[PDB]
Amino acid sequence: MVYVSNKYLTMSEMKVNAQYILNYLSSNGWTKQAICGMLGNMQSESTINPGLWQNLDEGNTSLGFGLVQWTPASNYINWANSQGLPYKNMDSELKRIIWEVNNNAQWINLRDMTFKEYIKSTKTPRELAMIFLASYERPANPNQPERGDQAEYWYKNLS
Ligand SMILES: CC(=O)N[C@@H]1[C@@H](O)[C@H](O[C@@H]2O[C@H](CO)[C@@H](O[C@@H]3O[C@H](CO)[C@@H](O)[C@H](O)[C@H]3NC(C)=O)[C@H](O)[C@H]2NC(C)=O)[C@@H](CO)O[C@H]1O
Repeated sequence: MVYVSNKYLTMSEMKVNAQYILNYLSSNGWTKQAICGMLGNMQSESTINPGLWQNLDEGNTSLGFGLVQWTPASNYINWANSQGLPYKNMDSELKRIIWEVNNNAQWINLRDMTFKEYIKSTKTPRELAMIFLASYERPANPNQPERGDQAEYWYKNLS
């Protein structure tokens, strides 16, 4: 059970999606800390909603889409379509992220941590949140310390 829509999720809805992501990525070798660091980012990017377009502007593939706001959305949608995966889909977006770690895509090593190091890390959810922000997401505004608060929130409130 996941929420997938072009709408901002409430805290209760985010919690359903966040637990799902943690279970999925744990089976693929990620630590809870690394997952929560990423979740703290996804909350700011999309309210952890695989269906969400930047500005709620549905169909604008030049802008952000999905959990992490792939920008341009075509960076992800092109891949899903080429891979025969439905683009508007939780698992499809998690598969992209796994694909990125395996092929060293998306990540720029600005904090002397590689993507492969990140996913195995037991640094705090706040620190990993800030690393994922700087290395993977890289939005026009880099000052979003709330992503670390959010990471810790998910670390505390999920299993
Ligand atoms: C208005 C705004 O902030 N929009 C946000 C997007 O900027 C942000 O997506 C990220 O955008 C940056 C800058 O375009 C991307 O980094 C660039 O990536 C290319 C590789 O294709 C590289 O050549 C550049 O060096 C690099 N620039 C910088 C400054 O790092 C980055 O890949 C985008 N991130 C993702 C996940 O696609 C998204 C996500 O934070 O949010 C929009 O709101």
